[PDB]
Amino acid sequence: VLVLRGTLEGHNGWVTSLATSAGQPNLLLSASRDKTLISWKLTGDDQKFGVPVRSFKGHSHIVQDCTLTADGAYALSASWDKTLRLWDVATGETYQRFVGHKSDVMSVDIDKKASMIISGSRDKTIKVWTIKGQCLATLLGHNDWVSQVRVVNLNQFQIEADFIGHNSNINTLTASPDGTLIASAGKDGEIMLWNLAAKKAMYTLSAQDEVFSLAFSPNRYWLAAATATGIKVFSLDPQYLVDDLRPEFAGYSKAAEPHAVSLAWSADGQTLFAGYTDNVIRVWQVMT
Amino acid sequence: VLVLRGTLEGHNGWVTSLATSAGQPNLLLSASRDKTLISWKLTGDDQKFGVPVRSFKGHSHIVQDCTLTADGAYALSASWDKTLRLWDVATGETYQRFVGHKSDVMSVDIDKKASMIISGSRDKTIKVWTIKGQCLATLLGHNDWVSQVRVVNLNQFQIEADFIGHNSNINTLTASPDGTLIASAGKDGEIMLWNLAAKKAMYTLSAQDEVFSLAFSPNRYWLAAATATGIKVFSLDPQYLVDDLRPEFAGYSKAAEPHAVSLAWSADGQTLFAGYTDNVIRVWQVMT
Repeated sequence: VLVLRGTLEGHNGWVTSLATSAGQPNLLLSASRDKTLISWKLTGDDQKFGVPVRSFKGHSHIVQDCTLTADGAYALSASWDKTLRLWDVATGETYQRFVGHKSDVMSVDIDKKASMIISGSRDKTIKVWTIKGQCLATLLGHNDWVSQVRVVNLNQFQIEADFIGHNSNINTLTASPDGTLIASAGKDGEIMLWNLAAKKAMYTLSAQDEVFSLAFSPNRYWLAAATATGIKVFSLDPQYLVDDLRPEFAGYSKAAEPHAVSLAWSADGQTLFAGYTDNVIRVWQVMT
Repeated sequence: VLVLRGTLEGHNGWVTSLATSAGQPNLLLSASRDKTLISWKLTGDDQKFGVPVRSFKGHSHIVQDCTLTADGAYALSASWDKTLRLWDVATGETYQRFVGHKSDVMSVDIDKKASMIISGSRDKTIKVWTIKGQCLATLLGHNDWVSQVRVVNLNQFQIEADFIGHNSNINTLTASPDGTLIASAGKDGEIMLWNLAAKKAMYTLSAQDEVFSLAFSPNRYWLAAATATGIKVFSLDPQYLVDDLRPEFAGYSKAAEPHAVSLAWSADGQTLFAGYTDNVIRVWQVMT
């Protein structure tokens, strides 16, 4: 029961990624093919749901993914300039850029205690980092496989990657908040799921249309998935489909509607953000 | 209280590595800079402690390390031809060679259930393998670090590397049988220890002389270490030194005695094997 609360209109390229922290529910973050991130301050509202608070103009190329620390203090960008900048949300100053990859960076991650960085490049190259910008890991999986890479100044540390694969799995992933469950996009909306603990494949889903981003709800037991069709939201138990957030694109072709490309749940699984192929973030709310 | 039981006299280059399986205590395995492994059948004895049972003549270059399955069925070689052969101990037929590395392979490993292979190259490149010869992992650490890479036809699997490092740590490692503890050779016999579970560095040892191989006893609570000085055997609790197996090299210089380069404990921590810089395996026994 998601309802379209409004549209943050900021970027000049696809909103490629959304970020939201449990720290500051006050705040949203977005990357875009405009080489910039934008901090958003959200304010209770009908119109003007959220507001442009700050831009971060560092990368020479597309930012492909962003994410905030657990407190919301620091923002993190992954880019097609193959850089990873770290920013102070409050200032927009980069802290130390990660220089490792030779291929378009494509994801980013931080351990819960905010000391370790898990980059994911386009060539499926993983990399792990000290917050300083020192590269330690450069783990590289076999293309026919997906790879969830967790952790748990230090001179001591411990990592653990998980490896499930399928010849089709098109490198579009995400894991449960408690990282117990993970889903991966094959093609044609085949959404292979998987249970981490149970060490075996729970039953695949079907979006029947090309997928673009997956996003478990922290609160609900829902997966959410972008699509050229629009944003499908599944429940898992029962395994029914909760919604197809399909905007009424005001006079696009039936078939040329801009689509979502990035999802994000409010800190509290009561609000859903989506960047689109029209430089816009649409917002929905689970309503009573 | 180790005593020199005898000398297996087989190879034509350094015995670079020893292998022994819980499966067949009947059996010992050795690699050498002679491009060969040798299965040994051990028979109760004074003279002729062990016997040349079979040679395996595959690699084009030095085998750097060997090891047997837990049952003793299959032998595994890591080589400076950058190959990893898998053999049938009983025949000497290679099964499927691992073709991955570009640098001298230097270690080898199998998960307890004999399905997964953890190669370790000289450039500190790790690699993980299907018993078939398919490469999945190619994890690469930062030279100033050491890396213990564990696991736990499959389309599902899970790995977990641990990373401790030190600018000096000279890439000469081994872990407790129950992989709870690991030691690493710095230079000048600095034997940095570490507790895996306890996530912190227990107190380093000192061999005071260049180290060559480490080897926990399955049975005892001893670490064993090669040296240009000879093979030092520590206990840990108490942290006293149990022995310096220093052969009476019959008329080498004081300072040009051939030294050990590879260690191995009998299945039952009651016998210790050592390959040497003289193409010979010396054997000691903890005696009553």
